[PDB]
Amino acid sequence: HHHHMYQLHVRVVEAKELPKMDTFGKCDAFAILQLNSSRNIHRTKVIEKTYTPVWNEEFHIPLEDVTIDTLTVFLKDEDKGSSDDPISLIKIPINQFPLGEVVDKWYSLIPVKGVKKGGQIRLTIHIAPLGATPFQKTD
Ligand SMILES: [Ca+2]
Ligand SMILES: [Ca+2]
Ligand SMILES: [Ca+2]
Ligand SMILES: [Cl-]
Ligand SMILES: [Cl-]
Repeated sequence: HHHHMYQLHVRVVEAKELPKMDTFGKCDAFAILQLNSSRNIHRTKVIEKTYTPVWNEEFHIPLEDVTIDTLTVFLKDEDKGSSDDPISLIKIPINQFPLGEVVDKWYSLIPVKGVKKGGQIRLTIHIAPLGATPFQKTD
């Protein structure tokens, strides 16, 4: 290639202020990550029965065009006797992240229709050139 080929490294750290998504429980949250409308989707594990889940899971997503790519983060509640319940989502433009910076930030999610509040999610995001160590700060 005659241009840089960037990688999106994302740590899904934790969430807070989640809504009650179960009549007899609290929330069993997991997060789904999707670049643009890609068929490669990533999902975290489920953290049962808490409004403040901690996942600390890392994902590595090749980028097509840092000037236009978007990362959608979608929170859902796992259920056992019914289908999972959508909670909230945020679409994050990749072009807002300085190349090579490790950015650790909280994000407000937008609740889906019918959900009272969307929560916040903490993501550590690092746009780095191909081969660079994920989450390694610039030197
Ligand atoms: Ca539920
Ligand atoms: Ca549930
Ligand atoms: Ca359900
Ligand atoms: Cl609620
Ligand atoms: Cl930049």
